[PDB]
Amino acid sequence: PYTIELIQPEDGEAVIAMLKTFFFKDEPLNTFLDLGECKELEKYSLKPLPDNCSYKAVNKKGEIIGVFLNGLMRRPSPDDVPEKAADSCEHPKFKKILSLMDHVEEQFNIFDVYPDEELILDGKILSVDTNYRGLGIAGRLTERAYEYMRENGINVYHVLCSSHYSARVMEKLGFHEVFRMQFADYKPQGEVVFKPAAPHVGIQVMAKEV
Ligand SMILES: CC(C)(COP(=O)(O)OP(=O)(O)OC[C@H]1O[C@@H](n2cnc3c(N)ncnc32)[C@H](O)[C@@H]1OP(=O)(O)O)[C@@H](O)C(=O)NCCC(=O)NCCS
Ligand SMILES: CC(=O)NCCc1ccccc1
Ligand SMILES: CC(=O)NCCc1ccccc1
Repeated sequence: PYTIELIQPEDGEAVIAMLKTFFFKDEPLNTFLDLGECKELEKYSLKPLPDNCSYKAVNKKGEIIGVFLNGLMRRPSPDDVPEKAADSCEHPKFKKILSLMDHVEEQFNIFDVYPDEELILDGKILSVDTNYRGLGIAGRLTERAYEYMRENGINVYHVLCSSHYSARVMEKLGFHEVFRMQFADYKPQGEVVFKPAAPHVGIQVMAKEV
């Protein structure tokens, strides 16, 4: 038995504690790099919370057993000055992840796919406690966001997935691929950076129109 609830500002520490236990250790890129202590990822994860559209799954004892942290994303302004997230990161391992994210954004802009949309929901951090996996919690977290989208006239939910394994979960939930890149083809300075196990394959950006 569990609830799905809006994450409140006072939940920040508990959210970080849960992420440090699971996501920091078990998301494929993080574990491949052996991310370790990473205050930059803590900072990254707390950022979307004040957008008031991030959800926690909470067990019968009041413990957080899953989160989906989402933020609003806006179409770049006509006078936009694009910035690389990796530039302001001092943690070398997390910088590799941010650099990959920057590369994806350089190759693919979700707003090109949906010219009429000004605001899109961005699913940033998805994590479920191991002992509660395979129960559909990811789906119920995702579904709660549909409520927010309806309430705010948002049509598109965009989720960058770091493995084919998690992309498949999003497919089950009704998302489709909009961009992909194999790890074997990601060679920003001429050489492969990420070489996780073969089944991960690469990143897939997933989208659903709700
Ligand atoms: C991705 C993740 C959030 C999925 O959460 P979830 O609530 O377990 O999702 P689901 O219940 O839909 O299970 C997904 C699949 O995991 C598999 N699974 C089944 N039991 C499982 C278990 N005990 N443990 C792990 N995986 C299990 C199944 O293939 C299942 O699919 P199916 O139920 O449709 O057959 C979770 O695996 C996770 O936290 N992974 C590590 C962090 C990560 O990679 N996050 C996503 C980054 S994009
Ligand atoms: C939806 C989701 O959880 N994407 C994960 C991207 C990612 C972010 C930070 C470190 C590693 C990987
Ligand atoms: C079009 C398709 O077959 N996509 C799934 C395989 C895949 C390819 C690249 C990165 C991640 C995953």
